[PDB]
Formats: sequence, C-alpha cells, structure tokens
Amino acid sequence: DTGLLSGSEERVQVALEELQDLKGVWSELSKVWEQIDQMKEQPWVSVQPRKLRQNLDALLNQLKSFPARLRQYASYEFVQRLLKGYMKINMLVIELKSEALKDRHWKQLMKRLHVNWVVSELTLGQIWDVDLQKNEAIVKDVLLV
Amino acid sequence: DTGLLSGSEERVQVALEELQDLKGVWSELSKVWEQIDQMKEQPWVSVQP
Repeated sequence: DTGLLSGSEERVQVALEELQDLKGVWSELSKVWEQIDQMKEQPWVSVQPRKLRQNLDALLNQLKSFPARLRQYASYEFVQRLLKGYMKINMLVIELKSEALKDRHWKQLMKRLHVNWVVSELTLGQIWDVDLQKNEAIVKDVLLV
Repeated sequence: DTGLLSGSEERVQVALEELQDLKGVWSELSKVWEQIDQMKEQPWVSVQP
C-alpha cells in the first residue's frame, strides 16, 4: 500500500465528464449535420428561402438547446459561423430561384466554380459545398451580370 | 321487471364495431391524403414522373 496517484483518478474523472459532454455534442452535431445535408442536397430553386430560414431558426434553437458547457466549445462557435453560413445561404437563396438563373448563366457560373453538375438533379448540398463564403467574389460577379 | 328492447343495445355495439373499423379505415386514409397533401404541396423541385 502506498499513496495512490490521485492525479490519475482526477484524469479519469475529467476524461469521463468531457467524454459525456462530447457525446452529447456529437448527438447534437449529428442531428445538425443530417438536417442541413438533407436540406442542401436538393437544388432548392423551387422553394422560398423562408422555408430554409425557419430551419435556420430551428438550428438556432438547437444551438440554444444545450447548456453553456458546449457553448464554450470550438464546435459551438463553428456551428454558429455555419449559422452565418445558413444566413448567406438565405443570401444565395435569391439567386437559385431568380429569373436570372439561365442555361448560359448556369454554364458561366459553372466555369467560375469550376465544378461539373447534372441539370436533372439540382443537388443543393453540392452547391453549398461549393462554399459561397469562400467563392463570394466570383458568385457575386456572376450575380451582377 | 322492465323488459327492455336489448336489440337497441345490440345495434349500439354493432355501430361501435362499425365505428372502430371506420376509424381504422380513416386513419389509413388520413395517411393516404397526407401523402397526397405532401405531393399537392410539392411546388415541384426535381421530382420525376
């Protein structure tokens, strides 16, 4: 018998508590991920942006659901900035259902984004995966003309 | 004594069974016209014929 390493015990305790916290975080983040991916998967050129915006608010509610223990995490801030991401989706939103969305417009923005699309399925998850927050200049120029 | 027409209550219970069957029928029909409503609501984005 000797002085047992209470440092090891407290390490185990903090690992366990942070583990449960991160598991709740993963549950919330998985729900966010599935909902946003299911949304943006569709081209969304036939759906008012407000049908998107309410999801935004729902996402906000989810971002407000958990206590402050997650709200101090880098994942929380990342999701909040991806909440600004959903806000600039609300931006684009206007281009997707705009009358200016034309075949020549399609091809010109296609060259700008350098991506390749199949017009039959407007999988909006891909169009967001081409980050508007990253390619803002080219998409804004394409919006202008 | 009050000999009562129990056939009234027999009709009551028959109507009850008919009502339960119709409740099941209309639950299924609620699902059906919800799916129809889901369609009727689709402003139509990429849905295929």
